[PDB]
Amino acid sequence: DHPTFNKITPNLAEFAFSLYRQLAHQSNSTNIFFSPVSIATAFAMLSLGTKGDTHDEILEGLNFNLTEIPEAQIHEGFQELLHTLNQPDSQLQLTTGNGLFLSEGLKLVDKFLEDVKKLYHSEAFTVNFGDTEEAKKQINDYVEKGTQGKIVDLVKELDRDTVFALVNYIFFKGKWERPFEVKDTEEEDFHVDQVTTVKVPMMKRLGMFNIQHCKKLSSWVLLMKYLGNATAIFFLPDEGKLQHLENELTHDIITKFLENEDRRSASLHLPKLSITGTYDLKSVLGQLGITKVFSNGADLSGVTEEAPLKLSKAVHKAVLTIDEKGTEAAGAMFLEAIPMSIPPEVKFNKPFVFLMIDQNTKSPLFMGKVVNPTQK
Ligand SMILES: [Zn+2]
Ligand SMILES: [Zn+2]
Ligand SMILES: [Zn+2]
Ligand SMILES: [Zn+2]
Ligand SMILES: [Zn+2]
Repeated sequence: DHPTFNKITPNLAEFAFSLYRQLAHQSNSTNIFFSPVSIATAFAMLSLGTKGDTHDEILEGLNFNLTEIPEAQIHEGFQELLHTLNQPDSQLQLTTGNGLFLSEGLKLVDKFLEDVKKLYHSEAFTVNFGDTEEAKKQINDYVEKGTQGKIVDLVKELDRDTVFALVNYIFFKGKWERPFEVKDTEEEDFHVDQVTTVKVPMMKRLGMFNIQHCKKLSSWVLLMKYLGNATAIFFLPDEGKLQHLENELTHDIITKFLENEDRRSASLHLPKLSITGTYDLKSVLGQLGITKVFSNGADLSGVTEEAPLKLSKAVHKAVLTIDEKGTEAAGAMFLEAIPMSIPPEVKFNKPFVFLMIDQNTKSPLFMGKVVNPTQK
């Protein structure tokens, strides 16, 4: 009977897909990119300072069923996971932070201040929202320092009555276990749709890949490993099957693709790009059923005993960069031969979906859809 993160990873997966479809329904002409694990962890942390329905609503909102699993194990699970995710010091640049900002006019509960800081290794600051421009600068300064300037001016303006603000961000850049030759990267066409074309740098390599064409999903399924036990899963939907692919993704199916270990020879064309997702959590989580904590009825007596408090603003920003880089230090020479037959062509020159997974812990680090590679 030891604390484990094994129990919640399945639900994190379901949460990834729930949020994804919600966003995919709102618009289908825009890129989608977010971190399931980051968002879930922040709110799992927040819940510790809430009580009653407000509390039960947050967890249910993250796809948990309080009868299916004990409340105590949900919290321990996120604590373990965080200690595993919050320090994968291999050569996978993964910086992620949680920053809480509360008005100086509130008497805060110690216990809460200690959990966020010692257990969840997150930040809790007091600020004077009386001076909006000053408060704003403090929030942005924090995120800029944490991302090393990789993320600036996240907040544009604070509301007059802002009393509690949450900021979650994450940045990622990996190294392929098997690099692409920078030389082969050439400018090709990316077909946004029948009449829209975008010029983009296309990486490419002919080789053996863990690739398979799933008839259930009507799509090509490609897995590529990063150094640091992180696995990228790309999905290239057949003509007119983007929606079917989106509606059919479930955690059970992902678990299966990861069992395939057979390789195949293919010509792969993958765009070189950088995408970012920026979302107003109050707006998106509200649709998923998480509303109380953002309302006047909120029960945050775990944060401040008697004062009427509510989460005024919550933002999430995710940034990912993908290129041909792999094993640094010099060109570790690989071997490339000529096929006996013409291998299949798998070009990601049209809208596609991808998912990033920590092979170790099996948690969904990222999920997204690229409709336009230059809409970064
Ligand atoms: Zn609880
Ligand atoms: Zn710790
Ligand atoms: Zn202003
Ligand atoms: Zn379908
Ligand atoms: Zn080719």
